[PDB]
Amino acid sequence: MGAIAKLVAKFGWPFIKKFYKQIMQFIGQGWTIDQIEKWLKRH
Repeated sequence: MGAIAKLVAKFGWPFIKKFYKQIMQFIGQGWTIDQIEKWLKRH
């Protein structure tokens, strides 16, 4: 719970759970907070 929040703050629980397998993966890969926020951008 360090980088996930930075993304959830905009996405949310019901939004992050939709692709938690991909989102949570980015963090573990070393993707910046903007990488995900931009990669998804509320798709």
